[PDB]
Amino acid sequence: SNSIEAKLQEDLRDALVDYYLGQIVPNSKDFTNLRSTIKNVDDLYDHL
Amino acid sequence: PTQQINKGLGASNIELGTVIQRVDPQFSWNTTQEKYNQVLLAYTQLSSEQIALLSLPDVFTQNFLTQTELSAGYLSASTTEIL
Repeated sequence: SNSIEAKLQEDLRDALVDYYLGQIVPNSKDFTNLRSTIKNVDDLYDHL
Repeated sequence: PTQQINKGLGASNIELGTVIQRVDPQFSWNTTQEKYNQVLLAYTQLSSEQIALLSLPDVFTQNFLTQTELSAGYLSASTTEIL
């Protein structure tokens, strides 16, 4: 079933999340000053 | 890429190693080591890229040291009492 792959996309969520915390936080030329945003949910509001 | 293939063959209920051995022209048991090693590496179900991390040599040593501490007297643990 597609359910089988339906995990992958959560993995992709995690990937994005780390790309935020790992790359964006130190590499955000945007938002370079502002921090907080510790949790995934945050940008779902702030820019998503 | 890997994950996908892995789970797809999971749904296939058979393995990439299985497929490689079936696709070998010869009878696999008769084939070469360069097949045997390769196929087992397949049967690992593993990223090779992670293996890069797993296999690149050490950043550190067993112990970093300095002339300052050495002159201040290095000390190793008592260690023969281990096996």
